[PDB]
Amino acid sequence: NLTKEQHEWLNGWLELWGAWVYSGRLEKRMSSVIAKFMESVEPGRVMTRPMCNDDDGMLISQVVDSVMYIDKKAFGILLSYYAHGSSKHAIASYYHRVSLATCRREVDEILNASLFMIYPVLDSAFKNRKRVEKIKHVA
Amino acid sequence: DLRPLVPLDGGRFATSDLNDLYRRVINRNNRLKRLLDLAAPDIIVRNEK
RNA sequence: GAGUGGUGGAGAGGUA
Repeated sequence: NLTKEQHEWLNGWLELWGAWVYSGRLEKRMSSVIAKFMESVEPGRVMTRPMCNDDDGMLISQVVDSVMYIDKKAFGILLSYYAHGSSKHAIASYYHRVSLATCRREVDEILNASLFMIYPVLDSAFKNRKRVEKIKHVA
Repeated sequence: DLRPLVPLDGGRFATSDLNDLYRRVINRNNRLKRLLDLAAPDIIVRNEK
């Protein structure tokens, strides 16, 4: 199949992308004042995941919008896996409840197929971009 | 959460008035409790009442 | 389970 360093590269990139698109919904955990100051004084297991500067996120959202218009179910499972944090066991049970092992099999192979379609267009979309240079002074 | 406690920008905590009022009545209720189980003189316990 | 604080309250001045 795909080599594993490309696999962890897409894992980190779509993890960062799902963490970016998860910070935009309205029905979300709003904290009080006291929990906010307890978190700023001594945190526990409340840590977050990195996001983008939203232009890289814009271009990768544009490429997944262009190629993933023909498949609704793969888009839905990559959203519910990358934004919420549900496991493939969990989304397999969630899709079987409304067998289950073949359901887990079909969701992982449609994830593999969607990743195989999104990878090389993502490499071309990465390499054909001009990096904006730092600020200079003319005398 | 209807007599809330958000601090100021420099870490100093600025409350509502109700927390102060409840602090006063709770502290004097504790002192009246101490004087009733201490069995204080009647002038002292009626002054705290 | 994935960023964040003024409203609170006072005083002073201003607009329609």
